[PDB]
Amino acid sequence: TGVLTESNKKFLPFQQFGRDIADTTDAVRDPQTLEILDITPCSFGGVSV
Amino acid sequence: NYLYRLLRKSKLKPFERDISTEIYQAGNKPCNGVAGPNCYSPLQSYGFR
Amino acid sequence: RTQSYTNSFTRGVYYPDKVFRSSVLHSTHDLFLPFFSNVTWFHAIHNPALPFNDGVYFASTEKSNIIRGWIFGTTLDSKTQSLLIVNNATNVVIKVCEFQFCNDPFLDVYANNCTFEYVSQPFLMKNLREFVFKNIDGYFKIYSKHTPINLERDLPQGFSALEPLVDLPIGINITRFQTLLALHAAAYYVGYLQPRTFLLKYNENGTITDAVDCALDPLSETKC
Ligand SMILES: *[C@@H]1O[C@H](CO)[C@@H](O)[C@H](O)[C@H]1NC(C)=O
Ligand SMILES: *[C@@H]1O[C@H](CO)[C@@H](O)[C@H](O)[C@H]1NC(C)=O
Ligand SMILES: *[C@@H]1O[C@H](CO)[C@@H](O)[C@H](O)[C@H]1NC(C)=O
Ligand SMILES: *[C@@H]1O[C@H](CO)[C@@H](O)[C@H](O)[C@H]1NC(C)=O
Repeated sequence: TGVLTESNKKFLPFQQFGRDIADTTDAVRDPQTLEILDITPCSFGGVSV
Repeated sequence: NYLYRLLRKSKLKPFERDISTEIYQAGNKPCNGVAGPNCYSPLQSYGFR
Repeated sequence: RTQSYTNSFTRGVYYPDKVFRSSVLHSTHDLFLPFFSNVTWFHAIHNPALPFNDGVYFASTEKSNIIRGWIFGTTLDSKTQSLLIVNNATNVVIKVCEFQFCNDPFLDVYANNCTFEYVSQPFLMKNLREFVFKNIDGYFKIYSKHTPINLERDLPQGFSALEPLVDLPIGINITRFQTLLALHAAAYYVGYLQPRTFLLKYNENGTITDAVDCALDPLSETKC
């Protein structure tokens, strides 16, 4: 779950994943067209009353 | 029609296939291709009935 | 040939995975060439085979391609099958069909699993073709780098990174390494890989710049 957007991540042509410190998929490559996308969950946080 | 191998010189690595068949020796007398004393062929048939 | 010895001088670092990592320090356990290793130097003017100790680091620095076509056969004769990884400027053939070769095999210009021919388009095409060969779980991975040099005396005091190329399943008991000569002078270094732990520093562009061998000296153990 997350948004997808164009990135300036310089992917080398053998790479298609992008990982995190806690091992989550930071970036992804489209299997149909050779394009780079970012992965970022949308808005969240804590509430108070 | 189907055969099994009794024993090898050592253990087998994973995903390894064995093709060569040689007369095994468990001593100092050389078999010289003859299954005589202390010589056993590694291939024995199933004998399914 | 003439057999010599030269210090490795922090050479032979490749990409352990196909994952983009930027501005991190990732620690990996993979078959690497250890730092300041004792690699050998060959002056081919003659030429037996070499023991394939779980990886070969190839660091030929001269021009031309007389050393191409390294074959990875177990026994280069009948009974037990032989693997053929001949490389050329036209095609690469990955064949295991027993064949027959001499005690000093070479390509003379003047059965079980045949064919499986690849094209090798990036290999179809200061010439330091640094090569790393590997066999893990029957697969065949090739790492390559084309790095210019100032003087062709020895290996330079710098750094380089190596990118993977292919993946070819074989799955046999490879024990010895052999290069082939297309006979109708050559200087190349051979290094042997080893299971070692490295600390790889990726920059903001995602490339390895510095590395630390975690089992070299106590300072590097403290760094790791
Ligand atoms: C699959 O999609 C890619 C992306 O456009 C295209 O280049 C390729 O030709 C397609 N393959 C087939 C078999 O249609
Ligand atoms: C590499 O090993 C050989 C084996 O005897 C040795 O003679 C040579 O000095 C070594 N190279 C070094 C330590 O740089
Ligand atoms: C397979 O390779 C291993 C390498 O350690 C060797 O010990 C073994 O003898 C080889 N198998 C045969 C049948 O030679
Ligand atoms: C990353 O690539 C850009 C491309 O122009 C370059 O300007 C920059 O210096 C590079 N970053 C490094 C080498 O750390």
